[PDB]
Amino acid sequence: KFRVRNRIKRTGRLRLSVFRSLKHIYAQIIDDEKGVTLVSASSLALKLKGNKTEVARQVGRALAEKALALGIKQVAFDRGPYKYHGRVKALAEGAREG
Amino acid sequence: RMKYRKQQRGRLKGATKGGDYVAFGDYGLVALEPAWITAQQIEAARVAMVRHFRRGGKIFIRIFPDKPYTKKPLEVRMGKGKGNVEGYVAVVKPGRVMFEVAGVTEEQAMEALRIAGHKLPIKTKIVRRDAYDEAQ
Amino acid sequence: MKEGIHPKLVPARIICGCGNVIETYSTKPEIYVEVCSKCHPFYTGQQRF
Amino acid sequence: PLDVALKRKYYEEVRPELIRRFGYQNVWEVPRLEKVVINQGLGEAKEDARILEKAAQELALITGQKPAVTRAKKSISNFKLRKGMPIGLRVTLRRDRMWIFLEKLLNVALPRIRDFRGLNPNSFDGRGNYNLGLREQLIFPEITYDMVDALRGMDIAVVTTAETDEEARALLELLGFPFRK
Amino acid sequence: LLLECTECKRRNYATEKNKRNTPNKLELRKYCPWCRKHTVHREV
RNA sequence: UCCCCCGUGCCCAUAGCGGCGUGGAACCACCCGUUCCCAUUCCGAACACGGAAGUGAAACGCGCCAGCGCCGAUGGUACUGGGCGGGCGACCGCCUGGGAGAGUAGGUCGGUGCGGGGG
RNA sequence: UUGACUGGGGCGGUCGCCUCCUAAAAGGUAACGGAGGCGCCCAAAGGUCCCCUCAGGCGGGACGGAAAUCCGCCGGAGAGCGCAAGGGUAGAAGGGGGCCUGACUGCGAGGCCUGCAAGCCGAGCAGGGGCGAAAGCCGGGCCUAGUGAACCGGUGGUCCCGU
RNA sequence: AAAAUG
RNA sequence: CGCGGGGUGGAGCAGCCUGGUAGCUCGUCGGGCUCAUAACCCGAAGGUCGUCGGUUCAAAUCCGGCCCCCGCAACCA
Repeated sequence: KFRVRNRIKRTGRLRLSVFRSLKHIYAQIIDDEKGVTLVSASSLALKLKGNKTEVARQVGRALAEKALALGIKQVAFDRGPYKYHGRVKALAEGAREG
Repeated sequence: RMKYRKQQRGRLKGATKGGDYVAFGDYGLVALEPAWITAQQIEAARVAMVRHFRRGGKIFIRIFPDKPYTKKPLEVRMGKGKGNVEGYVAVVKPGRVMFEVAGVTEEQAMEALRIAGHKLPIKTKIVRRDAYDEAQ
Repeated sequence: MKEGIHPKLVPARIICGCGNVIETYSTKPEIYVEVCSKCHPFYTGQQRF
Repeated sequence: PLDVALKRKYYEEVRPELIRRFGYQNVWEVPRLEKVVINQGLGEAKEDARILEKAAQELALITGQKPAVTRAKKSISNFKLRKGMPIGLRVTLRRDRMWIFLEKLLNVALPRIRDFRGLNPNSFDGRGNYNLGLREQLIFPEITYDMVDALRGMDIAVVTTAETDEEARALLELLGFPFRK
Repeated sequence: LLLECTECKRRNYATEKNKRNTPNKLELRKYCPWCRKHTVHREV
């Protein structure tokens, strides 16, 4: 089993919980200490193309505008099994860096 | 016959554990006063027990020494006693059932235990059964 | 499946009849019968009759 | 060198007889096959400049991958070598590389094994999957006699996606696994 | 061993502590000097 | 509104183990491949990328079961702030407030916010 | 000049520090009361990023004990955590790998403990760095023992003094 | 100028 | 009661604080010399290292528990 929880090591509020399926990637901005979610940007549960990586971006841009819209910026990335690689949000806007 | 030992005297308060119930056997020997019973005593009783009815039934000794009884050599003061020397003992709080017999007549059984009591440094009482259990 | 670690392939695979003369494929000792059989005591008395 | 009979046959020949023989429903509820682990123990890495990364690759040839030098988990004064380092070579053939090796095994090695009568049908004994150990290292088509500088066989394990040794036993009796009933 | 690190071509000390026989000798490593910022600091 | 499912948090075993049928349209997974990214002390097993033919067998989801596990009263005592008698002593007892632990009856194969995709 | 403690003194034992217990559920708490350690060690046994998860038990396996190394289930911790014990811990403090050297310099809010003087924790600011995409973490080590005021000198260094 | 007993 | 020395093949002594190699003399055993015995000569064997366990990869060896063996003290009233 993977006890990953690479997260849990999230203390500076605002979590960009991702989630790669086997076709669609979902990202989600969440507030801890007070369990609730705000910004969201799925893969095909949205629409756009059929190419993972390619999509993985236009799917992140999504969070950008969407988020910035309601006054969001500085945050920390996320997703544990994640393995910072292919899946990506390498995009402007959010000051989550990376 | 084990563990790290030469322990603290400690004391015997109320006999909140002085009062079980015949577990096996048929008749029994329950204690009335609290005390430390030297193994020397147990045997000295048990023996006379069996010995009272040569080639008889079964004897059950629920009490069991494990507490080390220390003692000084006949001098003054300087660290705990040589300890043990004489040996170990078991702690009996008024009510505990020490010995219990079975497989024999009450005339034989009852009279058997009576003797034991003389060996023990306490005051005893003899019991039958039919009492406690967990049935319905 | 990585760097100068592995070794090769080519035909060291489905090269079926790769000269069974190497020693023996599913040739002999098919796990059946070979030389003679048993000796048999008594059941074999050629002394007389 | 991509697809081999054994593999082939397994599909267009074994599956059926099995689907029937036993009687399944979902091709996955079937008796798949997926892992072979030829492992050695050797004996040591003790004195006299004992490199023994020789039979290391000797093993590679007989297979395809490079084995993993195994190390001590404990330390035993009884018979030398303790604490770490030492040796206990191992390798894991999966898919392709696996099929072939077996096919090469079940048609040249075992044959020829010293004498040979079959295999032990008790080695599974029930618990899904098999096992067996070969004494000689030169009982392989790739390796030679003027090559091996010292005997030292080993043991190989094999894994079934099936449970009951019954199944497992059938799957191999079909794949050509001989059996000293 | 009571060691200290002498920034090559100057002063300063770090006051470390090696283990000699236990693989040592030639101790030196990027430390921060007081005379401007870093150098490496040797042994001695 | 009420269903189904993919992410997530909270309560932190009454959600556990083990059984028993079900779910593939969606989702999810397993699968299809190893050219590229990157991979395993040897293995694309795991990480990873590219694809979607086949499957619900694995795994996960959802239900039912009490055999194991977990929970668990009420009563009643043990012990006990405080106060107080009897006896030479060893010890026994009352008044006034608190009050288990075991064991019994019995309970339980979850509960609950947030955001999503589908009828 | 030839110490003190000490159920008289001598003889014997001891003399500082760590950990359980005694200790009576905050701390603290005696006795020549019960029971064990320390006067070191790591240049990786330290930083950070990324991975992995134990011990056992049960089968199955060439040499092969009753654990050498393999494969398969079961096993939430009984292993591990340099050395005593204890507390803590796998949702890692454990096992492995890549880069590193913060085992930094200037400081230090606010506290713990406390007769004194000592001991302990420490966010944050500055400088100039490490690892990570990043959020971030880094002033030695899972933590508590591994230590000694002053005086007198020794080696260096430097803005100072120098009859 | 020479290495015990039965 | 307390200190401290010591238990190793059959006898008598090493080896132990500096853990992995058990050494010496005597005697036991086999073969020679001699008419024969000694002597002398050549060649072998033989040790759970007192015990019950602890630490270690490994204990004759280091740390505790008794069992016999040996010595030294046990003083003022």
